[PDB]
Amino acid sequence: ARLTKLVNAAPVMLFMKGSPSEPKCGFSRQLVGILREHQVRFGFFDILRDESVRQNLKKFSEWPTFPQLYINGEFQGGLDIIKESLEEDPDFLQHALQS
Repeated sequence: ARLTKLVNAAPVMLFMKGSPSEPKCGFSRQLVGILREHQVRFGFFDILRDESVRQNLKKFSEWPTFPQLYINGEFQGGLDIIKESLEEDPDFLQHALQS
């Protein structure tokens, strides 16, 4: 419930290390970069803030690492999967927001 409300805090929600302006990992920084470059406006949460949320989100999404991107409450991938998704569909981020 805690996690559902968090992953749905914004239509696009990025779970990352650090914040978008002060990232604390290279993959966090690159995935921020990709969202900005597509003019995507997004919420975020710094999973460094709380081990419980950090570990439980991995259980939640069934994905072992961060960052983790959610769109409309659905898990979309980490960096490498978002990049592959964009290779397939340059308009991936658009398409994933559609209802």
